[PDB]
Amino acid sequence: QPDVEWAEQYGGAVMYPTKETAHWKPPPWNDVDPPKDTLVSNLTLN
Amino acid sequence: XXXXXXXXXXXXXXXXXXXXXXXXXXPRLAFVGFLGYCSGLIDNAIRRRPVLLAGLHRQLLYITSFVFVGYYLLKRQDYMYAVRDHDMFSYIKSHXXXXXXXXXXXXXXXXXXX
Amino acid sequence: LLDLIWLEAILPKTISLAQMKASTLVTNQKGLIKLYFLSFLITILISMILFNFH
Amino acid sequence: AKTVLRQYWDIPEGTECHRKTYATTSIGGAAGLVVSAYSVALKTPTSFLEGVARTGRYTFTAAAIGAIFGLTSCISAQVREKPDDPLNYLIGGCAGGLILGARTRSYGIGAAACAYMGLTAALVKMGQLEGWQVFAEP
Amino acid sequence: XXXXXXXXXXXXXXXXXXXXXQAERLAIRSRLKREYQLQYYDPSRRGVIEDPALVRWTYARSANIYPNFRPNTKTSLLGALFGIGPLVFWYYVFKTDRDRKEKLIQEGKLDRTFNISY
Amino acid sequence: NPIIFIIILLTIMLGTIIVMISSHWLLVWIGFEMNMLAIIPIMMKNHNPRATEASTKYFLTQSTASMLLMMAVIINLMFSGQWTVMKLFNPMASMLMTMALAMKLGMAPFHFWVPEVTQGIPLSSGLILLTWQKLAPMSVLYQIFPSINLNLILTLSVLSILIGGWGGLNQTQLRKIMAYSSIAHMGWMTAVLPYNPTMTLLNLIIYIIMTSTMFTMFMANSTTTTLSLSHTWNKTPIMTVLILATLLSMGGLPPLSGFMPKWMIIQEMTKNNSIILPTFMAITALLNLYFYMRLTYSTTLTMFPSTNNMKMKWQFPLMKKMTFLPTMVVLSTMMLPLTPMLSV
Amino acid sequence: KFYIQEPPHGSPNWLKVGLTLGTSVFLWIYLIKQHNEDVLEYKRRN
Amino acid sequence: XXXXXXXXXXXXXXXXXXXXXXXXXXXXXXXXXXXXXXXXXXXXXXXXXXXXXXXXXXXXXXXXXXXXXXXXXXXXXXXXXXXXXXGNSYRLQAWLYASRLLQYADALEHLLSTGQGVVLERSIYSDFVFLEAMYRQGFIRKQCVDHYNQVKKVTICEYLPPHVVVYVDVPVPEVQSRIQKKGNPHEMKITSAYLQDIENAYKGTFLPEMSEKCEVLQYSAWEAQDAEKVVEDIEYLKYDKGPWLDQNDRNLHKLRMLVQDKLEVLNYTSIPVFLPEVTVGAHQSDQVFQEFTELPGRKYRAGYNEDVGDKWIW
Amino acid sequence: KYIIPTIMLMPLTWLSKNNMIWVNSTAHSLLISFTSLLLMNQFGDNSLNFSLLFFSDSLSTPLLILTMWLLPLMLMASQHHLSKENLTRKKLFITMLISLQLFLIMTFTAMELILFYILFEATLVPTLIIITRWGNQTERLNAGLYFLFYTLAGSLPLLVALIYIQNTVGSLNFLMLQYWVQPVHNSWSNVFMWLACMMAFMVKMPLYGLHLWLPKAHVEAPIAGSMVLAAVLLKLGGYGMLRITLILNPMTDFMAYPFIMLSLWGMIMTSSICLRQTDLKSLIAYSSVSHMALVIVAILIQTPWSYMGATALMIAHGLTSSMLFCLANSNYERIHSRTMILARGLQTLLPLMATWWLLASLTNLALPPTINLIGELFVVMSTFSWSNITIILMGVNMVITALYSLYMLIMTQRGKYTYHINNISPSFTRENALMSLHILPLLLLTLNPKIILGPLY
Amino acid sequence: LLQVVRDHWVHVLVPMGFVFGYYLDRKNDEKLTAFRNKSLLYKRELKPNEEVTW
Amino acid sequence: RWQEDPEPEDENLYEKNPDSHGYDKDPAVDIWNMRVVFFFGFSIVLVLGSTFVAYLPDYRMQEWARREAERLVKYREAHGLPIMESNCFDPSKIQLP
Repeated sequence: QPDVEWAEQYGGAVMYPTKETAHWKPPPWNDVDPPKDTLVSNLTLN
Repeated sequence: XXXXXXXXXXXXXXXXXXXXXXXXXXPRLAFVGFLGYCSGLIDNAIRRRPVLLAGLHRQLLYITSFVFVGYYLLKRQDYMYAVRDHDMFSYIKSHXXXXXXXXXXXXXXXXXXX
Repeated sequence: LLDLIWLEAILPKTISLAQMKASTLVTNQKGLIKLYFLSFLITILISMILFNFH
Repeated sequence: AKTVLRQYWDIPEGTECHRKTYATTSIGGAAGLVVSAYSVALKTPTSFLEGVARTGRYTFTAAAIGAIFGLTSCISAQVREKPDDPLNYLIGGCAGGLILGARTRSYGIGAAACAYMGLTAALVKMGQLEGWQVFAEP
Repeated sequence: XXXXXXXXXXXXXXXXXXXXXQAERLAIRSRLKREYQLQYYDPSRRGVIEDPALVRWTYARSANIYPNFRPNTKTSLLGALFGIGPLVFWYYVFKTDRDRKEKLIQEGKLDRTFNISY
Repeated sequence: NPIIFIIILLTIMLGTIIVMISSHWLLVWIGFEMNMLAIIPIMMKNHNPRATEASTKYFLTQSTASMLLMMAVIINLMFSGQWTVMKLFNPMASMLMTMALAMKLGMAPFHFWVPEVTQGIPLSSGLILLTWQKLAPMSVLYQIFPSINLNLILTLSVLSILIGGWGGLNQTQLRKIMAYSSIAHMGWMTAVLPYNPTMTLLNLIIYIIMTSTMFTMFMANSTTTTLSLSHTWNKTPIMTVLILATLLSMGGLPPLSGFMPKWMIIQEMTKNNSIILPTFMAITALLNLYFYMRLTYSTTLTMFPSTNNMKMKWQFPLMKKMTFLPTMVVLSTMMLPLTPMLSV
Repeated sequence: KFYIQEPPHGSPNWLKVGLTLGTSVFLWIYLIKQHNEDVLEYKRRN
Repeated sequence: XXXXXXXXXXXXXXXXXXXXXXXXXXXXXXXXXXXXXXXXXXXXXXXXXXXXXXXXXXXXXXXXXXXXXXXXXXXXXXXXXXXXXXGNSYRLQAWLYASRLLQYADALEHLLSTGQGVVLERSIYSDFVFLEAMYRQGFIRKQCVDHYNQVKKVTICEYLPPHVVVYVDVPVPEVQSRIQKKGNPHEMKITSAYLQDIENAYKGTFLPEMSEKCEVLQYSAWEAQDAEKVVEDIEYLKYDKGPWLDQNDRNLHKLRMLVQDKLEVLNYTSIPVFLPEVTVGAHQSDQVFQEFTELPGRKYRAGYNEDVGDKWIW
Repeated sequence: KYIIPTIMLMPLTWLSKNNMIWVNSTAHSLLISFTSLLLMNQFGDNSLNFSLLFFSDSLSTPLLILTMWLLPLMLMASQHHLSKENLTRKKLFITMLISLQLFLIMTFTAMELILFYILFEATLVPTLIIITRWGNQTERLNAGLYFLFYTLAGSLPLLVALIYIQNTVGSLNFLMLQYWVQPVHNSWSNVFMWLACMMAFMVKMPLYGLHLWLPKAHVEAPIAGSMVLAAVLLKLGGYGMLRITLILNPMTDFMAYPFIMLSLWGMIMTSSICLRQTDLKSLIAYSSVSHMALVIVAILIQTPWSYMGATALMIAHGLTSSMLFCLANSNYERIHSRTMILARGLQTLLPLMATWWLLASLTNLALPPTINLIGELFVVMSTFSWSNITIILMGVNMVITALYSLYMLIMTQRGKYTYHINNISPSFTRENALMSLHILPLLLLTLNPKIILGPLY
Repeated sequence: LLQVVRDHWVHVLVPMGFVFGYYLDRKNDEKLTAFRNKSLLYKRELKPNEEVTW
Repeated sequence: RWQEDPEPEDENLYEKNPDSHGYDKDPAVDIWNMRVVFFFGFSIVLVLGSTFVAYLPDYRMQEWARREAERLVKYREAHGLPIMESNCFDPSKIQLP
């Protein structure tokens, strides 16, 4: 039988533990949401 | 032959040459008909329905579709193998020099020990 | 020595070296469209200079 | 170029090897430059100072494999009889994979896959007969 | 393996360190016996007892194969000469006997006249 | 996406017909662009930050690729003159033509976009379209398979199964495994093109049906190996038998339908006196099997993915041909020995 | 039990069930008619 | 295939007095439950409050599953006498969040197809208040909270409108005396610190709900139990600046497909991540799947079933 | 006649009620096995073809009868297992044996090499699912992957071998047509042509090198002991070595010379390890290496006397090793561990099974002419005509053949059993029936062993 | 009649499956009609029976 | 913590609530299977199958060759000098080299 510890080895990350690229995080369950902010939103005039 | 020379391009079945006679109740047709019944068994595994064998009677659609398409598919099989042989025999008859005949010999061969 | 290690060492020999060759393709090139397009520059030069065809 | 590869097959028919050793460096050198070109895609730090450093380690070692392979084949040909054999190139194939262990202080890897590299190098000169064909039309 | 004199009762002293050494041996001996005593003397069991020492004995040969052998050294190469080596030993024995036989069939017959089987 | 979504999907269907029924070199360029403007909206759909990155990567690597094709079209005006999709004539034109086709099918030096584009789709319906789009440039290659120099077509086939056979090993994303399964199978596609034009199109018939069955088994949402792991015990157990059967056929195994293309690829190649190349095809095919082997361990082994949340209600997906086609994908070895002739 | 909260399928549809059984009849007659036509054409030719 | 060209379409025969109302976050004592029943004078349909056996309340056939068949170790009485290490604690709340999300999907499906006003007792935008109150005391570990937030970010964003009408009731700090006066003996002797934190977290839940421009009306204990006052306040107040006013063709059709299927809505609800208070053991999962298949309820599932209905073979 | 009633076993197990299953699967299989002996045995001077090339006649294969003999026997010992689990799981792993039986009949019957190949590797698929599930101990996957990556790594070179022959020299097909085959000229290009045909059968028939495929499959038990009998069928399933060596490469025996020397050392070293081993199943697993190594020696000599001993040993080992594994299963079901030292006690607790232990052990040695005396001795007699030195090496092996059997006996013939409290009932009526159904067919072969060895006999 | 038909339904299929296999595999000889009287090895002239033996 | 892992229990039929049986559960299924059809194969395949094996239907010219050889010996002894083997299937071959 395979336990939860065995499932964590094949968990969503890199399949193969990373050598150099390990900073890349796992993607979301149903399409990732990116940046909510970092936008202008409504103009101002004098 | 891959490229058409005598046969008409883009055909529904053949239509240019019809005389060949398709197989009737063939063992090849029975296996495709078995797969039509087999597709009507594993469909109840996807959508969870009581009994694979004694379940829904929409299985008749699955058997008929495999037979109808399979009969047309095997008709092309008998046609294409006939054309392949027809061009092969015509190549020997027209050229003659390419083919060579040899019969009756008395040649020595090396015998193995132990 | 033999019946468990050395006579076995034919297929584990082509697993330990196979996984090393496997890691040089999957974990290699940490994303970036930049890096994949830098490799395409070489591929055209291989077909023109390194391989004699036109 | 395939014209460079075709020159490699004409020389071993005789006994001369002084020009054969010069031809072997161009085969290993150009093949090393292919791997050196793909290593640029790994993102090199700074410019030129480390860019040449990555190309230097790959091209020089790959040219060394071909150069020794050309030398060892002619030593094995001059000592004893027999013009061309798969056993003759197997000894030369082992010497080509031996210098990979000089690249990094570990003694193995190259020497561990010495029989693996030696057999694959022998397979190239296994196809000198009509029995083996890499690419064919009919 | 045996020495000049067989070891059975040779070289024994009471002392102080040896007296505590036998006390250490009996401490584990009685501990492992009592857990067997609690398992054997009851009708409620019915079955074969595990014993962790016996399972580890079978695990020593069936497993612990590739966790070991990581220091190869010169001992592993000597074992290879005792394994792959004897296969090359008979190569100069069977071939020499066959070359002796093959020469006899062609010239100066040695095979018996009353031979027909195989 | 209401009624017009079917119309957008219809233009991809109609787009390939333009490529299929063609005599003019600019007409197929129109046919390729009919797909370009119609796949991108289905690539986006819900609008995601990952979807925006994938659609731009899908555009830039493919629009520049088709622009290389138009050069070869214009060299066919400079040299040989005539606008016919029969022969390529010039060796100078073929070098830019085959590389443009390699950007969509050869993949050996142009795989880079595939694992990122296939992962970037938010929907399961978009996964089918990328495995269906590969039918379009295959029709072009079937028309101009002579004259093109075999030295730089067979390199696109040999190297592709090498990078395909290593590129799936360090991947846990289910979309990414199927992305490198494309490149691995595309090596078999670009190998029959020099050696006998037939069975090359049958390789598509086996592949497209096998891949369309695969993603329709993932209609019950799964994006990673661990998400497909929780399927045997928590979800439908009888469904995972069909996932097992399709994955076993994806690799080269005789009692399944997926071995039947691998028959004629070697058979026709061995007839042309080549032995050293088909040997390399068979050893690299083992590397392809390994991805499917690890993915069958989500169906065979326990692996402990029970979870607290449990489903009791019956699942109702789309499933267009997820019942008829897997039966052909599991067993067609005895069913299709003489069927090689029937396709072409 | 009598299947509470309304079942998705009642079991007799007739609009879908009737035509599916009807399509098999349309296929069976069409195949035998061409089967007799093929044998008649083969006898006429040879 | 989905039909949109046909007569059945979104926005048609809807919106005019059909908006969803919710009476949520009103302490441990069920005070909002009594007022919601009288609030269905203007609204057409009224939904019951979700508990442990809420997903299996309809599901397949009438009767609910017994104890272990529904969820392993799940009881509302067990949470009253909560124990640390090996027990309910979090896995009951994760089941409670999944049950409220499932009934919200069916209520939204009841709203989209045939325009009828559905009032829900305790919505999905109220479960985080119930979790954070228990987090203040030593019951739920920090790692289980991160498991909850991952589900929170995925499941909520897929549904376009939260709630048009929101009813928040703030009672006295002596609410434990009202809970002791109630008929249930198992619900009695609950912690006063958990009930006080539940009111404190509800204060920081109504303000972000009002920030999304959703209509909210506050009612006291003296203002409670009124049919005429509650109905007139909701009718007079007009919906403005809210996210409920979306696209009729594109947005309304996409949300309807996700709400139509029960399996599709709860597809993102199950997490691939492993947790100690989530029951990961496959050995218990194999025995539970065997017992559920042997049960006279679903067994073969989806319409046709032997020894339960059985109308036709085809 | 043979196929079709075997296929009808698949709807038999599924249509029958949950209370039955095992009664229908065992009884119906026994009457099909009776009809196999009824028709297949009839042959003239040269055995004439059965019908069209789908399933053909037997020329030198009474080994098909053995597959029909195990056809019900692969269900008898698996009764102790599988009973604890679901009713649907029971039906699945009976049908996987039926699928095994379907493909195993096809291998021996069909006189082919092209279509035989896609039945040769086809037996690996049902056994893989069988091994990877129901394994009581761990490392199922460290035996399951090794089950394929040993066999398929060696057998996939047959695609580049067999097709290469039919493209140049006529066609392989019937084998009765295969007289087009000209002797090989023996060159460096012809080396890999011979190796690719051999390496496929060098794995299934275990040697000294690349032999670790077999012990991993046996030690890590699939289901109880009845599936281990199918693992015995896989060893003899690589029977095409009888057909390839005789027809495809008759002049080539110079390249066989190093491979005999490898298998000759796979007799002393494989037997030495089979002495100090701990596992009861492993001491059958390594004795099965050496017993099948005798056959590989006989094939590569190519003498008419050696094929008589080769065909005999295929049937001899197929009913003696499978008999030994059933005895290993009978101790595994009671003690719940495969350890030899722990499971100790015969006659005192197992009174009637101990006589079956004796008869199974002594058959590994050269008893009064049952089948193994017609098997082993015939090879030893044929090796002297090859070279005089052989019996000096082969005689040492005859000493250690006792050391498999007697060491398995003595380490169980101690009537202590102090730690063991289980094994109350010695054997069920089915368990004693298993032991009789393996030895008594061999005891009937004492009268007439013509249907035990027949390549021109 | 009711006790036998309800209890046994699968029990009849296996012996009938042997008869079905017996009929199918025998009729394959009708496809191979060549060499029946030709080639002198077991050839005999017909006196009363048609085409020697099937 | 194991949570749900602990479930293993020793099970044996032996004699308790079975009297004397081989099949697990139900005395009616046991007698009709484990002693009847289990031993019906013991009576048909072993006892009735012993008549066949090799005895009766000749089996690949084992008994036929003896009668064929004896008549060929007596014929060749009276007329010819060479007994059976002298030149096997060779009469006027078209050269060698």
